[PDB]
Amino acid sequence: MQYKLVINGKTLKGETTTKAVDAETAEKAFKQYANDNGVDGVWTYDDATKTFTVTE
Repeated sequence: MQYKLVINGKTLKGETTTKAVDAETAEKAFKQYANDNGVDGVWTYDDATKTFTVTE
C-alpha cells in the first residue's frame, strides 16, 4: 500500500510518500525520515486515507 506523510513543520512543510506492506512498517520509515530531517512533532494516523500527519 502507498502511505502518505503530510509534514506541517516550523520550517519544513509539504508531503512525501512511502510504500509498505503494513502501517507499522510505514511508521518506522516515516519516523526515521522525520528524525533525519530534524522534525520533532506530534503524530496522527488516519486509516481511511492511509495518511500520517506530523505537526511541530
